[PDB]
Amino acid sequence: HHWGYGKHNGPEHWHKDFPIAKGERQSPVDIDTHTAKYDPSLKPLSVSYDQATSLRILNNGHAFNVEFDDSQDKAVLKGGPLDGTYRLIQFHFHWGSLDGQGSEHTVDKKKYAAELHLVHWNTKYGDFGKAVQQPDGLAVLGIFLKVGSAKPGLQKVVDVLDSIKTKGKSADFTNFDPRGLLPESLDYWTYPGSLTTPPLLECVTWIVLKEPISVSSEQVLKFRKLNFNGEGEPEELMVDNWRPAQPLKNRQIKASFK
Ligand SMILES: NS(=O)(=O)c1c(F)c(F)c(SCCO)c(F)c1N[C@H]1CCc2ccccc21
Repeated sequence: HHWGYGKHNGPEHWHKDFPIAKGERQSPVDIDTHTAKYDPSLKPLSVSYDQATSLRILNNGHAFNVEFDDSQDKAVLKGGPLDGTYRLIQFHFHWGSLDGQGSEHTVDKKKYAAELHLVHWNTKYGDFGKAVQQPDGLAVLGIFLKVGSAKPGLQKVVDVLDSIKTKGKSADFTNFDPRGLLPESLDYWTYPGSLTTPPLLECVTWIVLKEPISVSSEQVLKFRKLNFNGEGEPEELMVDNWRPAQPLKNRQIKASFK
């Protein structure tokens, strides 16, 4: 009886195994755009994905992860609200059963069809496992997806999904360039939070871009053919793998713009 996104193990239950689910800096949150404070001290985000080395794509039973070899100084996030360098380890998405839901963060209560999370760990802690034990261990760049025009740089992901339909499946996934998933603008909101999945550790500086990318209905439809079950088990479509917005508590969301 492990955690998930089904009818009886979802976000509302997670606190029983992971009591920080009710903690002081949980994610996601609703971004009240009127209340977010412009901070002229925030720096442009520096996203340096020029040397990124993807390796593999994995169906982990909750989402799929596109993995990067993070053993060298290659794909890094810095600037913005960050002190120091954070190295890209993987990206994944959260999405809905319908175009009208799927994002984890919301913007003035608006839900997007999906949300991309590029996960980075602070190199001052040496590797990801030690970083997640620290309050400044991770930086997650969140990007909203809306349904409209196709995102060409997404299609190589979408096309491999048939090979990783079910939980535990992986496939080689080299030479994938995450720059093709970025929107035009790097304007962002930022706040201190957590992983949005168990173990819900309070280790994340969130950086959520204001500009959503567009993907086509056909692309998101392919995400929704994935399965949460393993091979040889009854089909459980991988949809609605998002945690709802959590209490903001004693936090301020800062804006890099306007
Ligand atoms: N979505 S997240 O921002 O809270 C997250 C992280 F912040 C992470 F650091 C990690 S580990 C990244 C290194 O393998 C995640 F797996 C996930 N999430 C993955 C892992 C479990 C899960 C379930 C549903 C969608 C995605 C995922």
